[PDB]
This record gives sequence, structure tokens and C-alpha cells, in this order.
Amino acid sequence: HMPALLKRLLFQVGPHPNERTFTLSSVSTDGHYISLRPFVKPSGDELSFPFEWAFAGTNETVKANDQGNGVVTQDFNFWLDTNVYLNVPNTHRGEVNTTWKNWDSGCVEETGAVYPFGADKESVSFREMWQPVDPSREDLVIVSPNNEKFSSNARSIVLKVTDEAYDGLVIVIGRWIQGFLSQKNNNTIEGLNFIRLLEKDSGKSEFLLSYGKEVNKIPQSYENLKKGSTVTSNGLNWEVIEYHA
Amino acid sequence: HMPALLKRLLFQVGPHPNERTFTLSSVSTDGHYISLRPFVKPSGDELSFPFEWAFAGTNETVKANDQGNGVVTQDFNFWLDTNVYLNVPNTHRGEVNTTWKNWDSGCVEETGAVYPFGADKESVSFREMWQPVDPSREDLVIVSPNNEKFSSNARSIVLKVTDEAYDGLVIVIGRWIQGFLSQKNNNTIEGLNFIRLLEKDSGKSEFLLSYGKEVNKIPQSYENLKKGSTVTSNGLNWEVIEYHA
Repeated sequence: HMPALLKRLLFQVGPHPNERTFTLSSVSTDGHYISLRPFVKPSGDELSFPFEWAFAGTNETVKANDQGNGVVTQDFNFWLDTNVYLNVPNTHRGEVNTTWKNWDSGCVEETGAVYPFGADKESVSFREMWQPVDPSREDLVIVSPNNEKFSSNARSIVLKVTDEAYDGLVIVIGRWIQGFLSQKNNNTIEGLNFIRLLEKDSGKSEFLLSYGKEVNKIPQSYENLKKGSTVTSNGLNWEVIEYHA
Repeated sequence: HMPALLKRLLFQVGPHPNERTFTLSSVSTDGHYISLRPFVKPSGDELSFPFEWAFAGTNETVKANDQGNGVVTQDFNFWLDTNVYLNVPNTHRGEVNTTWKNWDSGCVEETGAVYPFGADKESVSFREMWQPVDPSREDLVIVSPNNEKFSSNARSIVLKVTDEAYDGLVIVIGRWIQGFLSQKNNNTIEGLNFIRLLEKDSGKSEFLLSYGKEVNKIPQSYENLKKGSTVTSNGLNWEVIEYHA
């Protein structure tokens, strides 16, 4: 069946929601996921790393479970977590337990608790509102505002880095590509790379976002590949671990 | 100054946000407004009148004040308010005071408080989240998720009934049409008519909602019009009070 592309509408940890990012979460049909959270208006302090956060994992790193009524649980043990990568203090560590509830509006409420100060301290509950969007469009179009059936012929393609010195995942859903590339032995911002790529109706692709100096080692074209293909971009090998045309 | 079309994302009273509506609010260039809020999945009880609420007014019925920093106040004295047309119990009466704050993500946060059990009772505080969409598109297309300038070439047309038999307002913004028609000297749901009309790329118009027995008295064309002229539909005349092609 179907991959998912969700646009975050709000983040809330206090009495006060807000949305400082242009966050998109990509979930492939096979279940691989990435979430890039670039700030829209980053301050001078945050220009060096213009992201509120970023994470990714192959399907086995999250346990999804449906209870049927629009309630599903997702238990995350992130593969990529820029917090742990960058050693960001006062920041959750370990599994994260989340609950997802579909609303009649076709948006999805994500809720959960987190332990910024340690597993044996107080928990901070959070909420995030998500808008499913149609990945086969070059614009951000809302899906099912009013109980409509939605089907997408949207391709679902995932490449994974096959190098010992690197971690990397690129997830292609319809026209929207999100990816990361990180240096295994590194805890600095210098070790991170991200891309958000959009294939326009023109057929050309365009970089909505591009962070890091090794971005040219991330494959940017997914034509004429197959599952199991090896793709080499500037000496870096990736394996196509998912290919639903 | 630019017409605006907003899609409601959430509606919160209490610790418990949710969204049971496909709510669109239309604000014409001149500042006339209508907000229709049909339920997506009405219960048996709400089958007869499948709308959370519905209101409308000309520009004079709202006071709009910038305080400059993406923050504006809007004080409403509703012309159409189904709560008062129907004398629904436990429901606010009189002016409503609201604050509208833009977020970096390009969504807008609506806050305020209301007095459902009378001005001399406990005030309930609400929040509503709004997504501006591109009225020139037949799909719900998100505008400015990431700080891009948005210029709207969408037409802005509003009609208002002239038969002393009813009250009526149609607001046409680009492809999206919302309208209400109300019987004077009635106080029941039989006095109420609403339409939501969408002109497709084909140039054909689709009903997204049609409610009431006199729906056909609301014009559905808008083609050869002049401000000040009158437009008629099945024996009912309307004035073109706004025309910006």
C-alpha cells in the first residue's frame, strides 16, 4: 500500500504551542523514517546548525502497533538522533514512547512523555500536530480534509549507506526526498549532512535545504535502480534497500 | 488587502484539542467574512444540522487592529450567528474579542474567551489554529510553510441579499465559494441555507456542501459582474457589494 509524508503544524511542551520549523516526516512503505526540522527563521546563534532537531531510523528501530480506533503506538529507538550525536545536554536519552490519534479532520495528534533530565527525574509531556500531505505534488497539498479516500501511486524508495565510516539514509516519497549522512567517528556539527530535495513538475529537482560539506556524496537521482542496487556517489556506496516504483 | 482563505486545524477548549470540522473562513479583500464549520462525521443527534457553528458579517461588523508584530485583534459583532438565529442555550452573546498571532510556519493562532453562561459568569478561554491556503487552487494548498512571499491573484467578490425577506452573504475568493441565506422571522433550521462551491480546473463547479431548501436562491456564477450591480438567482436578487476580479 502506502508511504506517508507529514508536515508538522505545531509542537507544544507548555501551555503554549508554536511552530518554529518547516518539519516534514517521511515514512516509507516498508516503514523506514526520517524527520528533518529546519528552523524557518533561525537566529544568529542557530545559523550554524539551523535545525530544531533531526532523526531517522530503518523500520526495525520503531515498534508500530495499531489498536484500531485511530490510536496507534510508536516506540522509537532512533538510529540518527542529533541530540545524542552532538551530545546535547538536558536532552532525552533512550527509547521514546509515543501515541498517535487520527482526528476527523484527517490530521494526526502525536503525544508522549520525555525525560530531558534523566530517566529517574520528572517527565515532560509533549504534543505534536501532523498534517498528511500528498507526496505526488510539488506543492504542500492537504490530504483528506473531509473523510475522503486517499490513494497515492507515489513511489517509495530508500537508500542506505554501506560504508563503515558513515551512517546515511535517503527516503524518496513521490516528489519529496529527505536524507542524512553522518560521520561515524564524530560528535561535531562538522560530521552532519542533510538534504531536502524536490522533483518539480518541470522534471528538474531543486534543493529546498542542504546542510553539510559532503552532500555531493548523497545520491540525488533514483531512476533505473532496483532493490539491491548499489549506487556510488563520489566514492560513497549506498544500497537501495527499498524500491516501490 | 489580499483576500484570505483559512482552513481550521484545531479547536481547543480545555486540555483537549480536537477537530471535528472541515472549517473554512473566507475574508474578502474589503474584509467581509463568512465562516462555515460543517462536521466531518456528525453524530445522529447532529444529523439534522451538521455544523459545529456558522457566522458571517460585513467588514463593519469586525474591528481589526494591528499591534504590529504579526499580532492583530479582531472584535466581532456577528451579523449571522447560528447560535442566536436558533437561540441555542449556554451560548455566548454580544461582541467577541479575539487575538490573532502569526507563527514562523505561516499558520495563525486565534485566541480569546467567551461567556456561554452570560457576561456575569465564568469565562471559557479557547484557541483555534488556522492554515492559510491558496484560494486560486482547486486543492487545499498550504501557503508559505517556509517564509516565502505569497501574492494572491485570486478574485474577491461578495454578494449581499436585497430582498427584505432574507439575510444573505456570498463570498467568492478565487475558486472557493461559501454562502449563507437566512429567513427573517424564523428561528429554526428550515430558515437556514449554506453552500460551499468549488470551481474546478475544468471550469465546472462542484458542491462541497449544499444545505437548506432554498439553496438555489444563492447565485452560483459570478461571471459578468460590476460592483453595485444586482445578481439574481431563482427569483432572489442580490447586490454585488464587492468586486475585485
